[PDB]
This record gives sequence, C-alpha cells and structure tokens, in this order.
Amino acid sequence: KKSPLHFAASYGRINTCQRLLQDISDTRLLNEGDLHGMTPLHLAAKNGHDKVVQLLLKKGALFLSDHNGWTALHHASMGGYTQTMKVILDTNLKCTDRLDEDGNTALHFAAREGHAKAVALLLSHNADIVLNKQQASFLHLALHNKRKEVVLTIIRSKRWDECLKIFSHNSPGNK
Amino acid sequence: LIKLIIQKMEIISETE
Amino acid sequence: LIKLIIQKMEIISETE
Repeated sequence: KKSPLHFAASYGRINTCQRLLQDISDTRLLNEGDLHGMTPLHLAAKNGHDKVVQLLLKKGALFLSDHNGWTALHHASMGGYTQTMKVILDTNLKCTDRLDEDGNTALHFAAREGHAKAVALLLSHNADIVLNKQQASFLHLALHNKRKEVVLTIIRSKRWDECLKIFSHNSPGNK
Repeated sequence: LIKLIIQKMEIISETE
Repeated sequence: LIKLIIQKMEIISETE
C-alpha cells in the first residue's frame, strides 16, 4: 500500500490520502522509504501541494533525509513554492539550518534557481548564512548564474552588510 | 491547469 | 482545448 500512497501524495490527491490514512495505528507506512529514499512528505513538497503536506504534518511525520541529504524544505526551495515553504517554516524552526551531502542549505538552492520570493521568505526568518563545500555563499551562487532579481532583492534587504562580510580569501573562483 | 486535472482525475482499474 | 477538458471532465471520489 506504499505505492498508492506515494502516487496519491506525489500529485496532490487529498481525498485518497485521507482514505489511506484512516487507520492511524501503524506509522511505519507513513515515514517509509522509496527507491530513491523519499518519504511522502518529500513527494508532496517537491511538487508543491500545501494541503497534502499540511495533512501529513498534522497526522505526524518526521523530517527525514534523502540519500543525497535533501529535506522537504530543500525540495520546496528547489521548486520555488512559497506556500509549502511557509507551512514547513510555521510548524518547526529547527529545520532551516540544515546541510545536505554537499553542504548546501535551502537558501543556496533558492538563490541558485532564481526564486526571489523564496529567498525573501527564508531571509525574513533567520537563515544562518554559511559557506559551501567549495566555500561559495548563496550570493555568489546567484551571481554565477546571472539571476538579477534575487541579487536585487538581497540588496533591498536589511542583511546586506552581513551578506557582504563572508567569503574566502584563498579560492580562485569565489572572490 | 494540467496539474489541477491530475489532482481531480478519477482513477479506477489503473491503480497500484 | 485544455479548458474544454476541465469543463467536460468527470469527477467522482475527489469532490469537496
């Protein structure tokens, strides 16, 4: 019954997810894995369905990790969906500062793909700016991809001076 | 609109 | 054509 739940959560079918989650005894099916190790929380957050991820958090799910260290917030920032992002941030605050296998945060992906409102949403909250495995901040990762709107809305922000402070004096690519 | 179609579509005899 | 699909589509067990 894991594959019907994965298909129903991956496409926002809310009534099928309510019918499958009627028996609330066993939660091993709720946080089960995939071939790529993604929970139904990850599938609902990847495509940006806010009511499904709200229902799964109300029934009780765990912020597990992908095989590549991703989280639900990493997928919601990779996609640029502000609603699911806002729901995940309104539930818990201990999920924001989180590293993948490469040291990126959600703000790194949200600045890399050029989603301005996602960067402003993670930046209105405390984002905990940190470097990469290659010592690249999110601002440099936005500048190397020529994303005009996100660096403009970082300039309009109030954290800009702090965003100016951090870089590496030794790397040739990051200056 | 296409994502809305998949969200509201009825699936019988193609499940699992 | 896609708006016509949504207009004529049959929805059972996904309402409300």
